[PDB]
Amino acid sequence: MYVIVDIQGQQMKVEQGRRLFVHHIKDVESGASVEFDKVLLVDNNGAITVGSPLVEGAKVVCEVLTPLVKGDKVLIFHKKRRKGYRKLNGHRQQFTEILVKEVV
Amino acid sequence: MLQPKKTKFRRQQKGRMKGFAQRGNQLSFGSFGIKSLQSKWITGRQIEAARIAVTRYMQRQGQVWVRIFPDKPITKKGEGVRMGKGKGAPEGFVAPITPGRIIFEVEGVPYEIAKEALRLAAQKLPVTTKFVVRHDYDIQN
Amino acid sequence: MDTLSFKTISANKATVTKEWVIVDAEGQTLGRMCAKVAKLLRGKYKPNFTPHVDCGDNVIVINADKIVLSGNKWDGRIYLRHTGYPGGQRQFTPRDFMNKGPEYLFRKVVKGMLPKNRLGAKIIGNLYVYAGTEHKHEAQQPRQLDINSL
Amino acid sequence: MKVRASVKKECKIVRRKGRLYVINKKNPKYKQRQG
Amino acid sequence: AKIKIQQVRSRIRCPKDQKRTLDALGLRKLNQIVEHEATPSILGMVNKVRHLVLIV
Amino acid sequence: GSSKNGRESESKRLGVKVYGGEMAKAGNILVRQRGTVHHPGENVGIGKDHTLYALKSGVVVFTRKKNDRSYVSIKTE
RNA sequence: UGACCGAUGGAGUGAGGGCAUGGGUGCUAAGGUCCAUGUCCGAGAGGAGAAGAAUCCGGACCACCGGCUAAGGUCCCGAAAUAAUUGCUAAGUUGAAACGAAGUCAAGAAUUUUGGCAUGGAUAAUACACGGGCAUAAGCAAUUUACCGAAGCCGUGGGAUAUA
Ligand SMILES: [K+]
Ligand SMILES: [K+]
Ligand SMILES: [Mg+2]
Ligand SMILES: [Mg+2]
Ligand SMILES: [Mg+2]
Ligand SMILES: [Mg+2]
Ligand SMILES: [Mg+2]
Ligand SMILES: [Mg+2]
Ligand SMILES: [Mg+2]
Ligand SMILES: [Mg+2]
Ligand SMILES: [Mg+2]
Ligand SMILES: [Mg+2]
Ligand SMILES: [Mg+2]
Ligand code: NA
Repeated sequence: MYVIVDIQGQQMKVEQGRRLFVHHIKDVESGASVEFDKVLLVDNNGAITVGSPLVEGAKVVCEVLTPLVKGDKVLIFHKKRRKGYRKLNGHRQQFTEILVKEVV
Repeated sequence: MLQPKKTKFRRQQKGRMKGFAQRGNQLSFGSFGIKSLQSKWITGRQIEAARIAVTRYMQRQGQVWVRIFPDKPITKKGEGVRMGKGKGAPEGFVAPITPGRIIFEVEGVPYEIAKEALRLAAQKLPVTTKFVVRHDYDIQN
Repeated sequence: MDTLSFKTISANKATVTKEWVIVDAEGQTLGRMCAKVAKLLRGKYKPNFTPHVDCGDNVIVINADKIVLSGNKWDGRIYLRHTGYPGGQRQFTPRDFMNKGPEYLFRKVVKGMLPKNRLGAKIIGNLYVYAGTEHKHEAQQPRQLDINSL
Repeated sequence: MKVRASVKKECKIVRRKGRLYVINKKNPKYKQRQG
Repeated sequence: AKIKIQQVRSRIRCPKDQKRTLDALGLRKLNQIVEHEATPSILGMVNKVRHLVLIV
Repeated sequence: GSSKNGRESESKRLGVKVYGGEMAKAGNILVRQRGTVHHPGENVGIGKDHTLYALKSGVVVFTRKKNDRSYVSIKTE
């Protein structure tokens, strides 16, 4: 059983007990229960349902394991040759890790 | 040469020919004629060549009118002369013409060879032409 | 560390699904048939297509001499080449290629619709062109394909 | 045989191999090419 | 009464009087929608920038 | 060759400074002209160089009459 | 909108250039030169045009393996229609003129005019071009619908700078 559902504006394929990384969810704690009810597809080991106005009654319950996971550093470099303009910044994307408990 | 005897100023600015002729586009004084389809300067040498061509044909009957007169003076710089330092040497006169202006016209002549005399005249001009006839002319003279 | 957790998988040498197909050139146009053959060789018809892997099909073309060139192309299309010496430009025609052999004409057309790199140079070797309907490709069990369906 | 940009016509105008000809077998000094 | 004007084309290479008309209407971004009373002055601005806007 | 030309004089900034309908004060210059292109009327004076000015405050009025002559006057109160 | 105006601290610039329009000059030449009104390059990245400073679209805070579009496109190299319908072209035209036949379709009038598409005029030196394969449509003209297509717009996460 797997469902296609979107979490923070991005669609993911999820099963039971998966340990996803999603875009940062603000004001949460370790062990907090988050809910996402915008499933687009449900595949129950052979039976497939597709929802135009989502799939009615479908639901994904998750628990927060880490409230702030930072990604790998990316160097941001701007340069225009022969003009002297040059700057170099650093960026780290922010994620939260969740574990999926029940897939309705 | 076909040119004025006197002018107030010896020099003239090169203007801009703009649209279609709003005068001198209808046939007065005559029966057959040619109109120009393009905008151009016409030299007196070209005009005299065209008139000589149209009058060698047609023998000497009928009447021939040229309806443009060259009165715009033009200059030319010369060989080895660089840009600047005023206007160049005079090089005659030209007539500026626009589309729809009647250049040559003929009268008192059979249609079938007026059509040929005017074509002979029009082959010695730097503009494309169009044959025109009076809107009251009848086949039986 | 990896924060993606939902990736698109690329096929590799052990995961491709390579097949032998047989297509016919009985009355098809040369360029129109060869474009579909190039798509077959590249693997554009497979849902696991991967542009950095040889993931296409081995194609056998039969009845190659029955191919059709419209217009005056059989002698009016001038191919030019150069020997590298001064005054060394030469001309030839699709008729000259056909006289030499249909496989040469088909290879010349398909190389030109294939990508211009090492992978395409490897791909062009998966094509087999035969003049008649008789060819010897046992032990691989090729599958007949209707090129007009594509 | 005379070749000129504008060819014109008992001489007859024919088209051969994408070229224009004006031919007259009675008088061969009036043949023309490339109309 | 109230009408809706949406900018659909870029202001790049347009003359400054047209750019200032867009500012006076209140459009500073592509695909932006503003709402205004259909007074003759507003209609005149819309006429001036008609090739850049859509009435939605 | 050489050119026998190349001379000019400075422009004199002539023209109408205060148009019809505007408010003028006493002594304001209304028109700069060469000759009486416009003529003085009520409460409008003319200077040495034919400059039109307002004797009193008020509103500038331009009016035309016979011979298409143009007059400039000040309407007060 | 918000930066218009005053007063004060600090400047840089005072070699410009392309395109469009109105002109002068030149030869109604020049990637020429001198002015005026706009715009862009200068100081401007991204997309299409094969490859191009200023032609067409479009102004880049950072990240994303999300979505919609612009110009321009949807046979293969190369993302998306070998989509649908109606005509024209036979020249591989396609993806430079006076001046000649009129090859062909269409609309007329009393031989003749009229436009559409072609054809001859049409031309030098290391090997040549629709970018290439190649195409009789995958050319040209018209219409309709889907789709592709950018750092433009929207979505999600994260910063910064001001006005309230
Ligand atoms: K090109
Ligand atoms: K494609
Ligand atoms: Mg003066
Ligand atoms: Mg200086
Ligand atoms: Mg200077
Ligand atoms: Mg210059
Ligand atoms: Mg110029
Ligand atoms: Mg500089
Ligand atoms: Mg700029
Ligand atoms: Mg660019
Ligand atoms: Mg879309
Ligand atoms: Mg994008
Ligand atoms: Mg943006
Ligand atoms: Na001067």
